[PDB]
Amino acid sequence: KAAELIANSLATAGDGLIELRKLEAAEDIAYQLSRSRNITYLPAGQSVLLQLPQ
Amino acid sequence: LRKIRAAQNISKTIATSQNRIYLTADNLVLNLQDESFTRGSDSLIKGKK
Repeated sequence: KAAELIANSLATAGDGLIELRKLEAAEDIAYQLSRSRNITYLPAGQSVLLQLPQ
Repeated sequence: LRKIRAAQNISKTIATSQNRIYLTADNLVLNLQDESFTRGSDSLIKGKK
């Protein structure tokens, strides 16, 4: 039914409608397949306690 | 559209995958040394009356 609706709205919306829906969908497909990423640290502590001699 | 739905699911199930690294930590260790250790002394001839 969703297909029917999309097609119907597509038709009312004309060709331009079709094109960018296709591009959004393609973009979605690309999103789903492509996703990946990572972040990392080099965990090192260290702090400085500076004391003046008196 | 049943076909499309099935395709969505198949692509979705197949597609997903990733891996990540995490590093929980925090460095908390206490080394406490109080009265105990040694310095040094030289050599001197001493004598008390």
